[PDB]
Amino acid sequence: VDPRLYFENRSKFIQDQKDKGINPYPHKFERTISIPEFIEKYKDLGNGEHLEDTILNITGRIMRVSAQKLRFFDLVGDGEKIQVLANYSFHNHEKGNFAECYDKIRRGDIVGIVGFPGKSKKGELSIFPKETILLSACLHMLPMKYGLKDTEIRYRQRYLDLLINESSRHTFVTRTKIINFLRNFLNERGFFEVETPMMNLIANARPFITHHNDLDLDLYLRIATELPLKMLIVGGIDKVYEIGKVFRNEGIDNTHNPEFTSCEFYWAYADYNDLIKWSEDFFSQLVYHLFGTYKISYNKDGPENQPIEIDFTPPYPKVSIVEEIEKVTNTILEQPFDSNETIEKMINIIKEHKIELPNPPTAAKLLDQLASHFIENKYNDKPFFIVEHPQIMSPLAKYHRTKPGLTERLEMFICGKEVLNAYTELNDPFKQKECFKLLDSAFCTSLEYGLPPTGGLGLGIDRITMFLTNKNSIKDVILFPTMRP
Amino acid sequence: EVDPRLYFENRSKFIQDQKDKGINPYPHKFERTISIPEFIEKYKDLGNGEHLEDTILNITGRIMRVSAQKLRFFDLVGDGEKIQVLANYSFHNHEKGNFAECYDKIRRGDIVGIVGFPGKSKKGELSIFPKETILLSACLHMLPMKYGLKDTEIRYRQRYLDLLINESSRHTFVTRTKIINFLRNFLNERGFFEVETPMMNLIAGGANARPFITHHNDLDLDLYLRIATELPLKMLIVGGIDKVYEIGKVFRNEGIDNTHNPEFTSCEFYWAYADYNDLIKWSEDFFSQLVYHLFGTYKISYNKDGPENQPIEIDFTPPYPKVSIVEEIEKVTNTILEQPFDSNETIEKMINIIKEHKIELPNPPTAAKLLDQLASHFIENKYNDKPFFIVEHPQIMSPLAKYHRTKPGLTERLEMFICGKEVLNAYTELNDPFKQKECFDSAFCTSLEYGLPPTGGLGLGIDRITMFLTNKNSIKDVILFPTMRP
Ligand SMILES: C[C@H]1CCC[C@H](C[C@H]2Cc3cc(O)cc(O)c3C(=O)O2)O1
Ligand SMILES: C[C@H]1CCC[C@H](C[C@H]2Cc3cc(O)cc(O)c3C(=O)O2)O1
Repeated sequence: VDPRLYFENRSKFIQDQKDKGINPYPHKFERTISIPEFIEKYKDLGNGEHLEDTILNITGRIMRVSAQKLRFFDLVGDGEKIQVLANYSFHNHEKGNFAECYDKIRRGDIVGIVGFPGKSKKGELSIFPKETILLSACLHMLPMKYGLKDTEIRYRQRYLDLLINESSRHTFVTRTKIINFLRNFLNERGFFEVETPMMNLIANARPFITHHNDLDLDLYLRIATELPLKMLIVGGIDKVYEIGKVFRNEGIDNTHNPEFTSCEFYWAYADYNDLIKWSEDFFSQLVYHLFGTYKISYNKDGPENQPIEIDFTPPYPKVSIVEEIEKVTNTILEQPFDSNETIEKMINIIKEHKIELPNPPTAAKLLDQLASHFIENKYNDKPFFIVEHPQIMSPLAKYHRTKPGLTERLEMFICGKEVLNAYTELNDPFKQKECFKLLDSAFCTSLEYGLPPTGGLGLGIDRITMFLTNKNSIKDVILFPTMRP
Repeated sequence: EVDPRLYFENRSKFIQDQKDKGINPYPHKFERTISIPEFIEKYKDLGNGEHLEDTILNITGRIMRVSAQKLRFFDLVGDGEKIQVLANYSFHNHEKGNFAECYDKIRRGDIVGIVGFPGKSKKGELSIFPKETILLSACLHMLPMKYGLKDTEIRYRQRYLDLLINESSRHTFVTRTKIINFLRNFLNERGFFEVETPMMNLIAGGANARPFITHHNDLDLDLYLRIATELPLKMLIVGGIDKVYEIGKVFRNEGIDNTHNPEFTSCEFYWAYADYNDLIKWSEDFFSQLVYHLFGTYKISYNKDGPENQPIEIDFTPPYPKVSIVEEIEKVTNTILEQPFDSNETIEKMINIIKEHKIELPNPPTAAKLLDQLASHFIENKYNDKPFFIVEHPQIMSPLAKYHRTKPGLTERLEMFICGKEVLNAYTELNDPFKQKECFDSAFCTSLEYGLPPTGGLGLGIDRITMFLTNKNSIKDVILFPTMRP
């Protein structure tokens, strides 16, 4: 019962049985059935009923072991479990002696089993092996039920987590049918999945640097998928999307990972109205798809504290950033914008409310600060859009038709943090401040080639999974989060 | 022929002159009744010269051709198909603007919204008759012709041109997407579980390929881009996901050629309680069913040589030939290599073989890479008419694969080849920690200590397969934005 000594004992076990000719790691075991299939077929039987003349070969890992004439194990696989009832009478003795063969089995051992299904004495569904073979041996003591969490090796060694905690398994299953539902959701609308370079010549933001040796160029990992997708829009693909890894060099956080999965799509002849309805539809239908209801409960502060219900029933509240800033601070900010006096105006708003006064105090920064202290968590109760950002804050999104100095842009916040960001792209090459005379330039040139009016959108899939799987950290919804050794 | 530069200038001037008149050359929203392929489908079979004059639609498109009175013709393309735009003076709504100038404004490459009614030309091909046509997004360049692209840098560098003009290219990439979709669904239907793995590992590259190196500054940690998805996936098999797979980008740093590029999409899966016979049936089934899915037949024509040159026909009808590598080498060279293997005598023997026969190039002389080289010359190009397996590689050549049951010094391993190129790689994983050579990465060797079931695993170059199914001699053709020096 000292895990190092246990490890040593089991290693020695392995070799002295290899010495007897028995191989503890056999090459192949033909599998007739899987534990869930097993359950589904045989779940309805009488209590104490055996069916002894259909012989099955089933496999799994032994997660519970209990002990002359009988042995009970708990065999698990595919996140589900059946009991293993070994009877002396049914055992095929010529394969090996009963005692010796079933004494070799320890918890965590992966075994093949030849036997017949039936339910137990009072009829818990079980398989009765005529013989039990060791497919792979576990050399370590598996941590017990609550042995992990806090742990945090759980991120380092994930397999242990997936074995012991069901919640993580369930979490990841959920993650991939979130992505599944997203991909299908898009595909059904005629969207087109593509792959875009992860190493680009030009990369404004905080990148990684990598180097190709023989091409002898230093390249940067992508901060987003946007530009080449828009170039694809220019190319005749008018509905296009990509689900892929994106990279940023900034610091790690609860909600931040250097490596995060994003879904960015571009949609021709659509503006942020169709994008908003797209968001409402997607999130509503997704939440209903998972939970059979639009209402979910999410624990923001710990598990130990009162959750908050989040209602994904559409439509979601839309808040003009500037307007409600102007209403709450009760000053008329602008007329637009960065503009000297208004700067000063904004700055004083920042000081009296004892907010950060971020430096350098340019206008965009001040607007971001103001907008987030005031607006960003205004509504927790459900996802809400922050709309019509100033176009000093958004030198991509096209100018708002009616409201000048603003953009057509929407940013969807769930539970105080950013999830979705979508805007109508600016297709006028003369109105893009970014294109300079003497890559990104390929996008500007493609822009000279007449990109149609198009709305774009991008997603937080890691964070979305966080909220839908009810987790407070991004590392819980990621299989192997990046960590320092 | 006109000069491109001042054409560009001319319509830039056009654009802001149009802005000076209050007109917006880049409108915010055009709302669309119908998309061109839907248009096509609905109205194809209208009688010649038939006209639905009560039905008014708003349709968008890009102008790819223009004819010069009171009558105008265009080719409106979108979503891969084409309708003609018949602008009749008598039909055109004059209240919005003058016919002449409104339609003298439109020139090739422009993206226009069109409000008008469907019909068919008296000559009998489908047409949209605008009562009104508005400019959505203007194109400032002449655009090239079917001459313009292939063969060219800008076919790759400016991709949108390739997709617009060539009309072959986007069929290619559609195909790539249908390949990958078909693969994902193919795996999903078998109870496989898609996952996402780190693209950045502390693990370096591998003996075969140099690593891409990057650095995370705040953790002050040197990270290496993944050369394969294998290790975390196998760790997931330890974790209780018995059928797992990932389709994603994979990074190798070696040189660039037609069949190789540094950043390529691969698909790798791991299958518990499966041995490679399951894997070969899997390979044969995937490829057979796939080729039939796309082409309606099991045989496809690929040009091993250039387009001018005679294409060979490849037959994907299973089962495919299995060729034991060492034994085949022995049979063709008519020398008995081994018994095993890296024997100084045997290494010498192999060298003598390569130089004496082929004058094929010796290399830094590892026994493994020797075997690989002789294999490369002799066996690989044997079958170009059918996809074929090179099977049972010696374990010196394959550290990860499990030992062959009945044959010493060999592994249970397959490698599938199309036209002499390496498409698919699979083997039965070696789950014994003590048998394992590396354990004498650490996280994987430790994963084995909690036990890993008998598993088998496979990986797919997607880009190459896409080449062979889309008939391309270079991988740069099936990758949307290939990497090139500017
Ligand atoms: C592509 C964008 C669109 C807006 C929401 C979301 C923002 C994104 C920012 C971001 C930055 C970072 O360094 C690490 C991360 O995990 C994230 C994230 O998940 O959310 O995804
Ligand atoms: C995952 C693997 C399995 C075997 C086929 C294929 C091999 C791979 C080799 C390879 C190496 C390299 O440095 C650059 C490349 O573009 C490729 C490739 O396309 O195919 O994919």
